[PDB]
Amino acid sequence: WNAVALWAWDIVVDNCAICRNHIMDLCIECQANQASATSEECTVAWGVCNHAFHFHCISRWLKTRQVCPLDNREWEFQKYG
Amino acid sequence: DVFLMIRRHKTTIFTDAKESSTVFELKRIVEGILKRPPDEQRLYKDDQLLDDGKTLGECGFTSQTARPQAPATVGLAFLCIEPFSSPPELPDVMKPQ
Amino acid sequence: EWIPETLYNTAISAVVDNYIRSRRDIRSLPENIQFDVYYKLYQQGRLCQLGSEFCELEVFAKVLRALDKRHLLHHCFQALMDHGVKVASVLAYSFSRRCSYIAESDAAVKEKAIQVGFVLGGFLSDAGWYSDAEKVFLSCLQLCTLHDEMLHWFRAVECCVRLLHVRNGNCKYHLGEETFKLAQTYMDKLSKHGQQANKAALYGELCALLFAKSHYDEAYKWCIEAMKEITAGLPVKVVVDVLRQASKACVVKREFKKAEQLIKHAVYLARDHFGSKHPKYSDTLLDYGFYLLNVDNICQSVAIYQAALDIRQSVFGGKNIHVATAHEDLAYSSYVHQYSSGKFDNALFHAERAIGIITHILPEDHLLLASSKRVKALILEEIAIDCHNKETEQRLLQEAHDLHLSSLQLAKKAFGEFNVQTAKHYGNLGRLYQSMRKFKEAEEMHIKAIQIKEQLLGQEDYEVALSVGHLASLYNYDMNQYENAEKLYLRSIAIGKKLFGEGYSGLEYDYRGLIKLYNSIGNYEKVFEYHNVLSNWNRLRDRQYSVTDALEDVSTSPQSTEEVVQSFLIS
Amino acid sequence: MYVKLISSDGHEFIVKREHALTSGTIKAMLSGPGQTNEVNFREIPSHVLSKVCMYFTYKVRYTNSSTEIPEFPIAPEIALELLMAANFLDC
Amino acid sequence: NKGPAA
Amino acid sequence: DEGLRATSNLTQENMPTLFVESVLEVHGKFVQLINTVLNGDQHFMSALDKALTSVVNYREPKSVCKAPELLAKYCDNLLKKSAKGMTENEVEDRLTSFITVFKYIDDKDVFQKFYARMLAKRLIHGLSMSMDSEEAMINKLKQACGYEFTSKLHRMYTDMSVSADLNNKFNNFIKNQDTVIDLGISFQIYVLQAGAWPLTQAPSSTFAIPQEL
Ligand SMILES: [Zn+2]
Ligand SMILES: [Zn+2]
Ligand SMILES: [Zn+2]
Ligand SMILES: [Zn+2]
Repeated sequence: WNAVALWAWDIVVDNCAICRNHIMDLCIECQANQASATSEECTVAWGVCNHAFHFHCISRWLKTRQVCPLDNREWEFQKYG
Repeated sequence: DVFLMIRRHKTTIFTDAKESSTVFELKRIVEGILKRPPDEQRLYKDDQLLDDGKTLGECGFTSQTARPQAPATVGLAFLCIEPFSSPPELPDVMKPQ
Repeated sequence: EWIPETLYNTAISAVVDNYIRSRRDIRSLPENIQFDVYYKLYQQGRLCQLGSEFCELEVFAKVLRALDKRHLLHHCFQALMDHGVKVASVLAYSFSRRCSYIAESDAAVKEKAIQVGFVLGGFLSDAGWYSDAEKVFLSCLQLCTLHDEMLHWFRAVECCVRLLHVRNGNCKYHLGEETFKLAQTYMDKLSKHGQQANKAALYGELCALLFAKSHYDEAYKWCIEAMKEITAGLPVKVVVDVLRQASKACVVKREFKKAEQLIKHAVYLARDHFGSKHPKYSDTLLDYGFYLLNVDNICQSVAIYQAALDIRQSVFGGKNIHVATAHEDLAYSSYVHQYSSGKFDNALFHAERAIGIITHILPEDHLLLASSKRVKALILEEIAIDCHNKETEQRLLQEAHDLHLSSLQLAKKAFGEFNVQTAKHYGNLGRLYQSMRKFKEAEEMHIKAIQIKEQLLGQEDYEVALSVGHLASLYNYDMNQYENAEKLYLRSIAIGKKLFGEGYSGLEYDYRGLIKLYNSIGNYEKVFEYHNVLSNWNRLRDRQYSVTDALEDVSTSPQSTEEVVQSFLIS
Repeated sequence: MYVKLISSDGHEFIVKREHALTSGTIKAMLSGPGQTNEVNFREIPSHVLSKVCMYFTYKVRYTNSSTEIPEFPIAPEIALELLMAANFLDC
Repeated sequence: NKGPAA
Repeated sequence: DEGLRATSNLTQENMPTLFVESVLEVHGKFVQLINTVLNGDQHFMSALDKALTSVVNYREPKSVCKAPELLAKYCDNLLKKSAKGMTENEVEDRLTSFITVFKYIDDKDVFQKFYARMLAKRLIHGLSMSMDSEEAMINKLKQACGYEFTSKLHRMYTDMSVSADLNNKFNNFIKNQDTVIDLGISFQIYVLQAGAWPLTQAPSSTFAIPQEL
């Protein structure tokens, strides 16, 4: 039985809270430098606040502030892709 | 769709009909309440009798004047339309006293 | 010498102290009396009682007719918006609510609503609350398209010219095109029925919308179209608005001679009718200082923005969007003026205020933040370079790196990938990545900034020359392939002297680049020559740089209203 | 199938049954020994009831409307008395 | 030198 | 004026193929005219490019332009394997000239929506001229138009390339569990990204497959 498949991440808000772009698409960091040589590792990461953010975006946020952008709670990763 | 009300003495029928709906068939709806023959009753918009052959859209009861917010009015006879009431007037406040 | 208080002013304070008992009967006072009662409430600091009656449209209708003391209403209106209560939002909603109630009513009552709508909508447009002025104008536009009469299309075109103005400042450019197309429907209908409506202000608004979207070829085309239909019978506010936004299109078209004759007359005409402390006058200075910013009039470009901000600050209270845009230009003007000195003390404070004002009143995804956060990020970049502590440098560069991409994403959504502003951020990122030691990413950003900005602007443009200099400054230091920068630097000086002459600020970092390029390979027959070029550079611009501002430069204008219009049009 | 409505002045407001399901108080008139069903609505005058049953036609047609719903105009003079019926009828 | 024009 | 006359006898049965060939004939002859008797003046070439922009981007009064849809259909009408009358070597030469008529499209954004949807129906059915032609198609678009123009269109390809590996990994998975698991039928899958493929539409209706799947 042939069948199509459509996949999306477990996030529901459907938007990154830092890059503001669509969560299915690349982050603003990876949509400027290389959209083909870097898109294969542009994953996302969840957290204890259940807020899946672009991995590049969340790491870039954690470079200075170690608090979740949506709600001011300490940001701890819980699952990756 | 066309919304309108009819008043004979104190009644008010909030019925709906298509923009191309005629006059003859809506009298059956009126017959369901007043229990009166459709040929005996006659309706009167702006002091003017409406023919049965012409539709609701051919007499001026179009959608923009028959909105579901402020529909057009039309009388009824077999005119003795009673006004609803006088609302309590509000002072303009901005007007000097 | 103790002049006794006027009985007019003395009686004002006599009823303000008894405001609560006589609150109802103050609204029955004449308009000249009524305004001074309210202005005294602000002066006493009783903003709550002041805001207790401006929230009504009818009360604010009488107050809006004090045309002489409009400059005091703006200062009180902004005070309420910093006080709390959203008097801009409730007035717009209340007007829009009552506007729909007279759709089936007569045109006699209806025509009063458009008159109320234009004075209120124009005031909120002046006060900067574009998000609330749009809801006012959309309501009065609806009335003009209900009963088909020759006067109704005469004011429906008057809504769309101002609807397109409250959407240019609100960064709703996507809906701006639809309003212009909707404008042409009534404009052409009026033209068919024996009335050629004046297409001067309406065509003048595209001189800013297309300018904002970097459609310089299309904006300059509409710059010519808007300038043709000007008429001496037009209102002075309408006339000066055309000249300001027509002059801006000429600056980006790399034309300087015809731009200054337009904008200087715009400054002169605005100062004459309105004055030196009017919001429309300050709106001209920001557009006028845009000319001085690009013609390397850097010394007075900061002053003209500083003068422009002080006009708005004296009239537009505290947290107002117009003050932030005035803060925005002054923040960037000090950024390029203090580049060599590094004194970005007031530059960041103006930039910090620019972020502070906008975030309170505009949504977080509004495009004006992208313009505002870009300059503050440029402030943070040069600050980290100047600071001695490396721990401070690594944090502030990342903070600037946060702002650029957040700004770039907003530009990408609203302007598309192939636009100057998106390529403008690419040039910033390339310079930023040089400080971030991401040289390979810097090379990628610079080639993006030069293959896109040059692609649509052309081979000869001011900003394209700077984008070459960013990548030319790259190969000199990090990549160390001086052969690549030899051709790149030669392009930077080439375009620099076409319009700016030898004494240009960016060319100093360009002539020094050639010597630094030549110093690596041991070349010295040009280093001695280019050292004499710097000596020529160090003197010739400073020979003609003596202190001279721009308010007395324009002075009285020998040029009249028609003397400027025809001169620009024929040439 | 048809629900009547009398007023203070005796005005008749006979309307369609399912247009009155929005307000649960009208269903209380039909419920109980009330089950056209005779109803007494004396305390609320006719002119304000001319807008109460008017809202019913606006309510039922726009239930899950694809287009944006225009606001229902409520005159400022009748604003005070109509809001009385809104709480009384839970509409 | 300093930066791009806004 | 000559361009509009070329796209005048609009044969409804073969609208897209005749459209691109007519413009190619005008462009392919006038590129010689500017070069065989005139010098290669950029002023004249700019006029030709400006003029061919006008004829291709022709809007009927109170109507949308016909250019984006026909160019989307032309690529589909040739990359489809039904027309077995030409080879991939002829495809590359034919579609290289398709770039020239593509550069005159004012609204290239709406062409992407029309092409991606047309590619979506074509690609998931397993019918195409060849897979490398699809790779070459998006390769030429990404360099002629822009890097991020074919962002979702690049992900239209490189999805069934990893589906074969995913199917083999699924075939590896089905043969490495502790028990014996059989699906009862030959199962073939290919997974799609939500933000790239236009396959969302409006799935307002649910579904419940019976026990056979
Ligand atoms: Zn992100
Ligand atoms: Zn990324
Ligand atoms: Zn969170
Ligand atoms: Zn207060």
